[PDB]
Amino acid sequence: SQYSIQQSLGNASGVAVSPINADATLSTGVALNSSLWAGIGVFARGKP
Amino acid sequence: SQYSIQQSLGNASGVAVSPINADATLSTGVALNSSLWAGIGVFARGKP
Repeated sequence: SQYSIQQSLGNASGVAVSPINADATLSTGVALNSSLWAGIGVFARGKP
Repeated sequence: SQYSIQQSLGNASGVAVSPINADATLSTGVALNSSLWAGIGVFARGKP
C-alpha cells in the first residue's frame, strides 16, 4: 500500500532505502570474566 | 536478595563493584628494633 518502503528499486521510478549494514561494528559477547564449576558426586537429595 | 552487591557483572544488565585492590600499599611488619635472648641451663624449678 502507501507509506510502504521498498528495497530493490530495479529499473523503475521510485525511492528505496537499503537495510542497515551494521557490519563494521561487529562485536563479540563472551564475558570472559566468568567462571563456573562442574562436578559429580553422591548426595542425599536430587534427581539422579 | 535486595541490597546485595555483586562483583562479576558478565554480559547482563546491573551494577557491581570490584573488591578493594590495596596492592600498591603493601607494607611489611617485622619490628626490627626488637631483641630477645634464648638459652639453655640447669635450674631449680621449671618444666624440663
